[PDB]
Amino acid sequence: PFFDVQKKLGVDLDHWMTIQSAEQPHRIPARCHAFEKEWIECAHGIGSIRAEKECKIEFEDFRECLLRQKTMKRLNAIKRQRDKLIKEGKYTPPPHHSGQEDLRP
Amino acid sequence: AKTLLHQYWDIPEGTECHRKTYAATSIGGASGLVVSAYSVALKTPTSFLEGVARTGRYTFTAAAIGAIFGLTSCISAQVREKPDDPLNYLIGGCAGGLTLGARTRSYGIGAAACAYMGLTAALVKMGQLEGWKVFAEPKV
Amino acid sequence: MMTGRQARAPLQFLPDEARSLPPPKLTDPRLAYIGFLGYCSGLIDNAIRRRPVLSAGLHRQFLYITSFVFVGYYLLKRQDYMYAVRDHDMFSYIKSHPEDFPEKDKKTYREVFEEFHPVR
Amino acid sequence: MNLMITLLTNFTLATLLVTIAFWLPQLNVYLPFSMKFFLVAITFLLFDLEIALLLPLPWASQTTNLNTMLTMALLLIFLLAVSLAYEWTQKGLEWTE
Amino acid sequence: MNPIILIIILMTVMLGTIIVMISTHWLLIWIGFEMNMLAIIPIMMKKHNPRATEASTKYFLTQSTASMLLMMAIIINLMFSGQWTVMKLFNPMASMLMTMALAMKLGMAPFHFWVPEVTQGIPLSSGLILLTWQKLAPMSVLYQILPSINLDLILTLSILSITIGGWGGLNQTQLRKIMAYSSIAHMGWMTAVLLYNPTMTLLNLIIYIIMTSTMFTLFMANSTTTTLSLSHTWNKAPIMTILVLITLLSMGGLPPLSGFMPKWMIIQEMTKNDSIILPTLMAITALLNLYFYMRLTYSTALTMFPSTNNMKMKWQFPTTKRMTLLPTMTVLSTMLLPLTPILSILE
Amino acid sequence: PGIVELPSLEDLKVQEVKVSSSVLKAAAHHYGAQCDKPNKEFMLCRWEEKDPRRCLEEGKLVNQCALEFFRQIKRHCAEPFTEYWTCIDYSGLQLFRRCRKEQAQFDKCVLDKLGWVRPDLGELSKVTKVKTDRPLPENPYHSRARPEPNPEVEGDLKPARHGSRLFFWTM
Amino acid sequence: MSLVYMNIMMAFTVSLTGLLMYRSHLMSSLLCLEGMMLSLFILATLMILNSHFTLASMMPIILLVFAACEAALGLSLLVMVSNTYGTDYVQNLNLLQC
Amino acid sequence: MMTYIVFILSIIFVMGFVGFSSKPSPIYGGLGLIVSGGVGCGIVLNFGGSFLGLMVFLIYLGGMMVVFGYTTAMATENKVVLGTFITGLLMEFLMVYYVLKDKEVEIVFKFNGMGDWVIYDTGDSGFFSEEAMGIAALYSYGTWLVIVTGWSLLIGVVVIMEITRGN
Amino acid sequence: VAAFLKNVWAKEPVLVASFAIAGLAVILPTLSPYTKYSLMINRATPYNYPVPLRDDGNMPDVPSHPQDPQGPSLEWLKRL
Amino acid sequence: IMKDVPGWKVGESVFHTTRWVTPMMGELYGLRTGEEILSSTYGFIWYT
Ligand SMILES: CCCCCCCCCCCCCCCCCC(=O)OC[C@H](COP(=O)([O-])OC[C@H](O)COP(=O)([O-])OC[C@H](COC(=O)CCCCCCCCCCCCCCCCC)OC(=O)CCCCCCCCCCCCCCCCC)OC(=O)CCCCCCCCCCCCCCCCC
Ligand SMILES: CCCCCCCCCCCCCCCCCC(=O)OC[C@H](COP(=O)(O)OCCN)OC(=O)CCCCCCCCCCCCCCCCC
Repeated sequence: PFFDVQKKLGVDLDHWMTIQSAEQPHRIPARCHAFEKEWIECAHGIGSIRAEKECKIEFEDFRECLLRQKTMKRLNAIKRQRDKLIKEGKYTPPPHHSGQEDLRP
Repeated sequence: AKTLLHQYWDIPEGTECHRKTYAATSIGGASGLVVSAYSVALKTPTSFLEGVARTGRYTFTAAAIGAIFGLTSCISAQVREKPDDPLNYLIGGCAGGLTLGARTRSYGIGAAACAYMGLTAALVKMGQLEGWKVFAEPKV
Repeated sequence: MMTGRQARAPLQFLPDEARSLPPPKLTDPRLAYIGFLGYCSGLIDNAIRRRPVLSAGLHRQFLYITSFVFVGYYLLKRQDYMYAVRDHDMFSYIKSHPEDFPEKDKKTYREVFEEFHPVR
Repeated sequence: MNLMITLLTNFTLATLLVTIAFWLPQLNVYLPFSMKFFLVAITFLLFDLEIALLLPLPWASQTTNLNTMLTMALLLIFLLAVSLAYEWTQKGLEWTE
Repeated sequence: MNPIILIIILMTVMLGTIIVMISTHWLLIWIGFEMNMLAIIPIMMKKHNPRATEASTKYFLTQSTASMLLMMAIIINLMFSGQWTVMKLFNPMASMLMTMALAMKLGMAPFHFWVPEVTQGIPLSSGLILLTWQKLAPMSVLYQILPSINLDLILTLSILSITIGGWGGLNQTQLRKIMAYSSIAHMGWMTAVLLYNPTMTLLNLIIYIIMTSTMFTLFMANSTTTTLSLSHTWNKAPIMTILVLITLLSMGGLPPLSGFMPKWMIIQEMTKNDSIILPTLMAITALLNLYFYMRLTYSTALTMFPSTNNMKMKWQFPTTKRMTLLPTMTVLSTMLLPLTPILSILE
Repeated sequence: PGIVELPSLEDLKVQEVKVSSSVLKAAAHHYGAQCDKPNKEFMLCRWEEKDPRRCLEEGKLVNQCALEFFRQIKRHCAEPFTEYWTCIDYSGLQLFRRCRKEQAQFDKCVLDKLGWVRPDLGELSKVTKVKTDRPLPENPYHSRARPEPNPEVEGDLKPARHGSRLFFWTM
Repeated sequence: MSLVYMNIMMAFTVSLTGLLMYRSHLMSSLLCLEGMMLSLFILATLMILNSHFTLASMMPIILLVFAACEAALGLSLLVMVSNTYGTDYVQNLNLLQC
Repeated sequence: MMTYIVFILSIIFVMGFVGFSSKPSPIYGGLGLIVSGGVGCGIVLNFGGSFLGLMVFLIYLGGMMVVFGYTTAMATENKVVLGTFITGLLMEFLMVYYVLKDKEVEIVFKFNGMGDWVIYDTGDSGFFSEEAMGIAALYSYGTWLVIVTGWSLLIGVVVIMEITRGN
Repeated sequence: VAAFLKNVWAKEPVLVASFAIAGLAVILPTLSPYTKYSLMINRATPYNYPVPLRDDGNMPDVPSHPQDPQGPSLEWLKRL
Repeated sequence: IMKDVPGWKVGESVFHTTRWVTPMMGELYGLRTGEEILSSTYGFIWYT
């Protein structure tokens, strides 16, 4: 029994804090605003059973925005191979990845 | 412990007796550890030695039930050459019931556990054959 | 099951499409049974307070009957509405999915072979 | 970072002065429970939670929903006052008033 | 307690449950549970004796633990979904933690261990609130999260509640512990049908609330908290023995009574989903519940136990207790089976 | 998934505005007045494309129009501007209100020698309109096709055939 | 996921096992319960600050306030228990076995 | 080492929880929860939550744990504790050793072993703290939340005065 | 209504001052002519960037430059 | 760097969408020194 009093009376008791893509103070975006907007607009109205299978791409992009697991795994792989090549001596870091280039602006 | 039941049921009946006996022994040992865990939980033993004695007693009791069950079921499937037959698990469940009576040192508990555990193991074999579901997935 | 059906317009006891349906008659035997339950509640109310059961508080017995008939009429309206919604959804789903509901070829018993089992 | 250095310096100076004060004169040879105190501590805790609700007000006055903000600010301070008035009239603030 | 303060506190219990039922945000669900627990603690300490303080402490510890597990499930859901909508959960760990938390709030086995203690420690009216109104908010949360509820967990909880609530009531002579183990078994029946058809969950909840409110109202009307004080009722109010007879036969699920209505419909929904062993063993296990209900009917209505001499004084005084809705509840708890297809109003 | 497409290091070379933030804050109001059009073209492109890689050339125009802003200060009014941003630069919060007479001398010299009027309070915060030749991005979120909705309910609601059909009830 | 979440969840499970394994005092149970609350506060806060989810920034405060009110209620129950037996030992709270 | 500062504070946080959850005495348990609240505030401050961390100091430590230690001082005046403490400490440092030697671990969830600076945002918020603005929006957008919280606090006052009276 | 107020002012002037200050806090913002200017000053404060509009061709009220006449003005705030 | 690694696509996005994603802190400063990392990730928080 989800008695939907908020939709029945037209009052917004708690829909405003429910998602990150809702109206925020000073129009501050969430970091995953575009991914959450894509996943919500994909999965809207088609029901949860169809949304599990038909919006999997947007939901996987949004979960990977939220937790950055694939990104951190890729950075792990790059940094580990870099440390292995530094230990083997088969690589040297450039001057712009050592701190000798006096950044852009 | 769902993979314990899977490595029990993956082997055909009457083919590899030692590994079926070991798998049923491990299922019985896991059930005995669960019973021992709640037993020393809800009823505090008087010492640590009494607690590990109760744990070892219940674990070895249920593991011996499982061992003699799997052994008797696989031997009855071998000597009758009928692997898909619930009478084999009826004999195995009665052997496990006689084991549970031998651990409790009483004949009446042995005969009662023979009858009820043999009928239960027969029903489990029939459910594996005809595909009976206890935790059935919602379909409609 | 049908909870997404009544979720676009929530908390409606009887929606506007329920008025397309014929209402229960006032001589509905279900409604007469609910009135009988009100009469039984009035008798138990006299019995537990040690009033004379058939005679005392006829106004109270009549308000029991009236209140049960009043609530039960709307409960029967909602019941008939929900079974009508059930059948409307069933028929619209069968009409929209013909590949899932084919017309089965009905065979007469001259072609149908059934095994005979003698009782002897 | 400067704050962590400052906290470490204050903690180090305090521990050094305490270590001096406990080990410089070593050179020389030489209750029944009171319900009233518990009630004032719990009244502190409840009004302190109400204060925690009141703490974003200097930022909340910057909103464009000022009628709603002013209504809710006055309602929170009013409910703190109703908590005090209930604590008063039911003899909760007595013998430590 | 001041009657105004009692009204405000009971409205706050109701408000917490209503906030749980109407909110779309998980924080407001959690707030509704916190508000409900905070308001229901004085209802349990209404009479100020050490058994009520012990019951309120045990209730506080179990419900606070469940509330923290609920908030951890909400927080894990926020990790793996970035949102707060009260709908399916987006992690099986959060689903498990929320199902455990709601089972603790319901007192379903093996988290059942507070329900007979807390029900015994508190008055009959507050145990009426605990066994009927306090089930409403966690069942509504279970209603909304059922696309993510693990089947094996909820059915394990269901059968474990039905078996433990059946065996627990067999040993009892106190009426509040009998109603508590009866509660545990009926909540097992409600969660067993939940993933298959939650309309039958609502049906079992409503029929259980009617029958349990009837039995608590009879116990309050006769001032009986034990089997043996309930056995004096025939020599004082013989109509009350007939009412406890028909209501206890209904709670056993014997047709043609109304408490046959849920379990039958539950079996009717569990065999459509090809589960045959499970409603069979559930119905056979409910015979334990019927056995201790029959024990109470033997002691109260079907035999006449010996009374005392001072009972003759109580013959001269009528029951001035407000037996609120007791004839209506007694009729609805017994004669409702011919109106079994009314259940579609819960869809 | 696909390979991310980054612009080269040659495509990111531009003549930088190598002045400090106090210089920028001192020149800010006349910069928002004089360099309005390529700045608003860039920010319109930046909020419509939602991608910095699609906004580089307009951004270079910003970095082209700022420098022409400062050279025209350096050719005419270098000393009142220097005296003004030094006074801005002293402050920790870089207050405008501590520096009103140096601001008045800078605004006097700029209004005389260049004709630039400093914007009033409220003007640089206006939402303006921008005439662009680039097309509107038809899919800036790069969204794929949305799933087709479920069929709605339609038709007249007839009564249930033979009632509830619950086991033996005829209604 | 990120490395601090492991430790905040492990802190929650440590305070959970502390609250699920009593020693003697009811106060130690209430301390483990509020440790569970503290870890929920920290975990909620790190998520909400990482996500830049602005409106949920008021959520942990609410989580603090309610739970401290809950804690106040717990202390009061403890005090009434301690006004019966002299201590707050959980083994004195066993009258409801029969 | 300094890129791992939130991780180090989280290690000290778990060590403090193993400290009080082993339950030596409720006063030392209070001290352990105080030290844990301080280092958890430090974690929150290092994700940029200045106001929420100061709420941990003002309300959790300065408000609630004060009342806990107060009630404990009014109510109060081993081998299991030490073994439990070293057990939790060894479990935590085995977690540390695994996630540092592997840069990945999986207890229940998968966890990266890099420094947790990597997940942060690379922009600015202009002339506001976003966390301060979201907390300030409790009065503009959080009307129902203000209502239910203030009503629960008023009811909490009433409930404490009911159950502590004994009449 | 007049003897009661003098009685409570003689006995409890702290509470009389408390209820008077709280009543002036409640009723006076609805009676102030400057309450509108609080809202106007809060909405006139530019925290965000004023993201410009694509000139479709027909927007006479939207300026092309900050120093254009059309658009929202803050002369009321400079003058008051 | 990633030449010896088999099956490695250099510059492969972890997202299925081809929309621009705002770069993470470890994506920009991952290969740089610890001083630049510490500055860009805790400089404003640790500033005074
Ligand atoms: C132009 C404008 C004006 C037009 C006016 C036209 C009418 C003029 C006459 C006015 C009166 C009309 C009455 C309603 C029509 C007849 C209804 C009927 O009999 O349905 C047959 C119904 C089905 O038979 P049918 O041959 O297929 O249909 C014939 C008609 O077409 C039936 O029509 P249907 O197909 O539409 O029926 C619909 C459906 C047909 O039924 C079904 O679809 C099957 C399911 C039925 C329910 C089965 C429940 C099983 C478990 C519970 C068992 C209860 C325990 C037994 C009773 C214990 C003692 C109280 O009925 C229901 O769903 C309602 C549920 C059953 C209630 C029946 C009405 C009772 C009203 C009076 C209540 C008084 C107390 C009665 C006893 C309490 C229990 C009912 O019969 C049964 O199920 C057997 C039980 C008999 C029912 C009660 C008989 C009513 C008259 C009783 C008067 C004497 C009372 C004595 C004092 C109180 C008792 C101590
Ligand atoms: C509507 C505006 C907002 C109102 C809510 C916000 C209030 C802000 C201030 C916070 C106050 C919270 C606590 C109030 C407690 C009131 C109850 C009380 O104090 O009653 C007891 C007192 C007698 O004192 P006693 O019990 O003896 O204590 C020992 C000292 N003699 O009894 C008394 O002294 C009687 C006190 C009540 C009468 C005071 C009348 C003052 C009128 C001022 C002018 C009108 C102001 C407009 C508002 C209407 C006020 C009625």
